[PDB]
Amino acid sequence: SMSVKKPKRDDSKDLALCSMILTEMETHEDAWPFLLPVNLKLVPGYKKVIKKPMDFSTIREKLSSGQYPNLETFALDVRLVFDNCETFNEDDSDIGRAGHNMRKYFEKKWTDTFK
Repeated sequence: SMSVKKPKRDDSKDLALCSMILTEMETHEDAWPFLLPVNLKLVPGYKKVIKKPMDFSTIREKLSSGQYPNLETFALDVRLVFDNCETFNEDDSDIGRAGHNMRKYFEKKWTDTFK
């Protein structure tokens, strides 16, 4: 509350460390469904169904231009990519399995870097 604060956690490296995680997600062999925005002209149903499209290149641009206020808003966009994927793709598909794999990969790096 006013003039009463928990000890200051050092967040000075968070930007660099989120960048590193994102590089590791970008270079994963199962990243291909997520590297670029889904083409809303060429994929019937995507525009109407997926209210907030997100992809790795959009996260990279946001990160590089100071549009994440803190490390949690970064994680929310990464998770959005996988939530969207699960919304639109059957589990038993190459893309469906890719999303599950990448979400696991992300959540481990997140825990090991920050928790």
